[PDB]
Amino acid sequence: FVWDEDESEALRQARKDAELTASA
Amino acid sequence: NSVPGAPNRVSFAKLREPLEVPGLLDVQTDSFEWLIGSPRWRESAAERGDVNPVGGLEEVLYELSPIEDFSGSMSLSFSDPRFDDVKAPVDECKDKDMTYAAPLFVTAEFINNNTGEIKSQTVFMGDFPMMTEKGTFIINGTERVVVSQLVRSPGVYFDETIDKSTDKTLHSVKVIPSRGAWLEFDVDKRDTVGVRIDRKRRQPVTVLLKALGWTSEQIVERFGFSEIMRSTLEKDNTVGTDEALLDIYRKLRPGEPPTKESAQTLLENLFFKEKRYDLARVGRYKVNKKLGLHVGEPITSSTLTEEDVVATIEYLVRLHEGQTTMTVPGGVEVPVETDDIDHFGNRRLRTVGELIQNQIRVGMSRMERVVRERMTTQDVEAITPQTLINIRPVVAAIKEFFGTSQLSQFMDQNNPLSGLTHKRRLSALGPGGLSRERAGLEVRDVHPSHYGRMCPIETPEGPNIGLIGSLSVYARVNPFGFIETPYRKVVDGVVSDEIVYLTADEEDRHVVAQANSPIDADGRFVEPRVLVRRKAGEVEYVPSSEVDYMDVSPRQMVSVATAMIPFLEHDDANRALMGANMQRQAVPLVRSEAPLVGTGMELRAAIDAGDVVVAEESGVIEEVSADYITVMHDNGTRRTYRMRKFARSNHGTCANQCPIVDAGDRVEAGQVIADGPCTDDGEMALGKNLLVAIMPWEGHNYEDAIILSNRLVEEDVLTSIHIEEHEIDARDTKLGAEEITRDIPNISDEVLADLDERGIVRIGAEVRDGDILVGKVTPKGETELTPEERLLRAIFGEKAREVRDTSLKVPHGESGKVIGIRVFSREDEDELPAGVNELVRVYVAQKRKISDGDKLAGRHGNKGVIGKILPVEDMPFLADGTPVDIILNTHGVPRRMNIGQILETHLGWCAHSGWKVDAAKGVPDWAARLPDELLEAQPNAIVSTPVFDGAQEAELQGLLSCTLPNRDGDVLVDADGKAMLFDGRSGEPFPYPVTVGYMYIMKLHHLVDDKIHARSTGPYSMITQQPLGGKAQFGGQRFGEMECWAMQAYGAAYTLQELLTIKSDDTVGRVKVYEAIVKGENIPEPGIPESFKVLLKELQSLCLNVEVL
Repeated sequence: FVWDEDESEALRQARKDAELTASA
Repeated sequence: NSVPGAPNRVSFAKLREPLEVPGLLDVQTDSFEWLIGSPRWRESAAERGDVNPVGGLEEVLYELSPIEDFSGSMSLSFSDPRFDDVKAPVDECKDKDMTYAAPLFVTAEFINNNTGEIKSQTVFMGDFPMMTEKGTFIINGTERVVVSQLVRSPGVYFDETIDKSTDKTLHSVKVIPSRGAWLEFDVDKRDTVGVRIDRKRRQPVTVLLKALGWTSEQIVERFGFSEIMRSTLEKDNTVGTDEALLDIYRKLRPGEPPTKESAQTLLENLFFKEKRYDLARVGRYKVNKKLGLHVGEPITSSTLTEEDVVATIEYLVRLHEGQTTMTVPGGVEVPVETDDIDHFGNRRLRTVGELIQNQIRVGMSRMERVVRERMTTQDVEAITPQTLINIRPVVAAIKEFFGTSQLSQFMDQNNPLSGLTHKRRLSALGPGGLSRERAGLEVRDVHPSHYGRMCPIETPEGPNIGLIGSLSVYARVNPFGFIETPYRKVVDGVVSDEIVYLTADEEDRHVVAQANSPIDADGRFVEPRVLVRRKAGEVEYVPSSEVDYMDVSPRQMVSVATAMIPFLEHDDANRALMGANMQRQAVPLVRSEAPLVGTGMELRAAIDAGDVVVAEESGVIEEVSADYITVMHDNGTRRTYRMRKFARSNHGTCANQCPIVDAGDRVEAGQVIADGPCTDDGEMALGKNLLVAIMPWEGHNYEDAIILSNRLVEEDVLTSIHIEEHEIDARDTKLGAEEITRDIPNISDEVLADLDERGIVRIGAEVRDGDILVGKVTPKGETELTPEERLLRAIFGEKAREVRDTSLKVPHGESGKVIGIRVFSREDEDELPAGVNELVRVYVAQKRKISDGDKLAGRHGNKGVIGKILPVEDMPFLADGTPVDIILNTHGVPRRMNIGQILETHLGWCAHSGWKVDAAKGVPDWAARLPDELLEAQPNAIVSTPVFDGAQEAELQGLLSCTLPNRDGDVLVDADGKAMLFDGRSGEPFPYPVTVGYMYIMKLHHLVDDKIHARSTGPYSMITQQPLGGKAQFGGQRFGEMECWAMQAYGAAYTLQELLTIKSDDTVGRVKVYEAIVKGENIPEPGIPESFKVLLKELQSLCLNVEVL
């Protein structure tokens, strides 16, 4: 349970923005 | 004192000075002195410990060598870096604009692995700038200085924080090396750890620990005391080495297939591979010290060994448990506490040595990855050591540092002290450090550790307060970059003389005594208790048994520029700071008279400033002349000194120099021979002593204004010299080549009565505003003249020409003789920039008198412009007929808390008249202490008053009742120190006695001739039609925003629009108004400007149809 925080909430946005940029 | 031929300046001090001031310029020379590696530093850092020394360059090569390619079939090695002798001496290098350097040679050797060769070849690395004897560098003829830089030192920093949600204590750590990776060991609001190495979101301590090769049992064994990590191990969810090693690798990349490389190669290529992660020789020391590692060891390495890490880990857990001490197997027990980032024990000073070493390294890291790349694709067995060494990148990097680097600054030299204090400066801003807008007001505040290392008084007033400071007097730079300070260790209340330089770290642990304590002839603290400075920084009070150290003397906190203010302990910090900052701005006068009452730092800061020609070896004068001197040493060979006369400084002042000895005088090593710009008899003299009164005179000195007497103008008492340098160049253009010639297009014949037959003016010509200095002419090209002009040339029988009259004319408001003329030419081997056939420079001198508008200032930060200069006959004159020289106002003294400037005014009178204590039967109570042999002093006698140990409020009052009469026995200044002035204008005497004295004031470099500007119509920028100016261009004033707000608040629409339209941009408006003015018609009413028929086009370019309705 050493999962820190905000890793999922940040990665989902990073991946979404990367997908958008690749869509461009 | 301790100087062969210094003047006799009586002192008011009471204590001794066990240690004498160091080599103020040491921080630059003895600091450089380590990249070259001269034997001087060899012995210096070989006699005081330092088992094995290695120069600055050697420490780079020995980290570069041996060059090894990935094939492992050959190797290159460097060694033995040595320097030849300089090519051209300083003076010549300063004249011909060539950089002052010397050749660098490094023995290089290549060896093959197949069979191997022993090819050794001395490779010429290039030119290397050397440090002059004064501590400055000469680059392209300009004298520049490198400024040390404050930077937090690589190592381990702990800290603690409080969360607002639950309000607990969370203790974080961090390990910051030079050129590596960061791994904070956070401790969240909840548990358990913050292992988030290299800033990847987190990790659990048991992951990295186990991945280091640790069984899950050893963790609970060592780190179980210390149970908070139990939860970390429980919730780690990973069992085994690779089971979490590949997880670390995931969090690192992420998103890649785990392997055996991604598991062990990475970890062994981020902390234990000493080529990508290496904490400099300092960090390897601050870590051992902080933790209790090999500290007793000659240890030399840069790999973050596993052990250290584990230690800090438990350290962290021990902190957020509540404890004081910490120990480790085989390690010396250390105390546990959160470190402070601003404490001067964690903030090192990269001097001029490490900055050059860093540039050399960054260059090698370009010249290195050019051999191993041309080492495989070359003809093997056909390569020689020199065939691989492409040195050029290194010389390019060096030249790119000494230029365009924001830490190599033009030596600010308008007087000796400004030059001396430009060195010794430490700026926390610049490359590799924090910025000026991204650093909160925490690095600016003064820390209780600055005492003895950085002066708190001296600092700029602009947006740099605290970011740029200056070293202290007695301080000294450690071998790593930490600033030391000397203390005297007292053992059992017996003050000894064992001086010991303490750093900032090992000072808090001990107890420091006070400078002025009642020692009784042995070193015993007469009284039972003593003031102290305990670890934390507070000012406690203790018995005379715990005191182990004591300052060597007061004024340790004070810098050099500050240690020259008399009665500093009577001025406020603001005014003292302004006074310390307004001395490096003074100008060198023509007479350079010494100050009547100063401190001991006058004589000992001029001989070190490097502008006083100091006799080298004790000899005897043989011949002197305004140009040079010759000394005949006792052993044959003589030595001739060449003093520089009327040389221009960097800011336009005069660098004059004149001998102070006769043709028979005997001189000893160290004695002064030639005065300097602001020196007098070999000691700082920045201004003149003037008779000053403290009354307000009929409103001419109102709110800091000052009035003077004409005597200061008639008798050249504040006349200064200024030398400006104009320059022009003749290049090759598209139509041809510009020619500097006497011939010129349509021009008179009275504007050529001073140019020599070949253009440039003749030395000695009294030029003025608008005249011509260099005759230049450029090809016109080709055009077509309208009728009116062709019918005009025909009349005057002067066929047109194809040249433009673009000469070099003196700017506005500048005059004075022409001193020197320098000329370089491409046709004469005089190297110059690309596309430049000739380049001429002309020096113009000018003697400026004092004039209303020129700023003045005393030592105590009091300043003001000169508002009125009364004739010598209407000025409050003493009962004898002597007119006061300056008349300062009263209302400025009280509310600024600088009553210091009053005390020296009183004393200034005493030392001018001369006293004799009437104690011919018994020394009066007031003056039974201070010195002996100071109970009488001949009139016009020099004195001194150290910063925090000088005269006393109860001593002046005793020295003010003995003010021997001038010529006829008549005391002019009564006991209180006030005379009875007569009003020179009305005739009758003033009804109340006025304070008068002798004050030492200086003329600052803010003359009106520099500030005064104006512009009727000049040049305009081409892209944006707003006015624009330069050297000889007016420039145009800036009507900002708040001015427009004020204009609108007045309701003045026409004035605002005029300032916005027909004075900035509207090209069809400026000319149409100028024509009207010159013709005498009415100024056309301002319509809608033409800058509105461009917004419509810029919009329509977006398919926006905007129509005016």
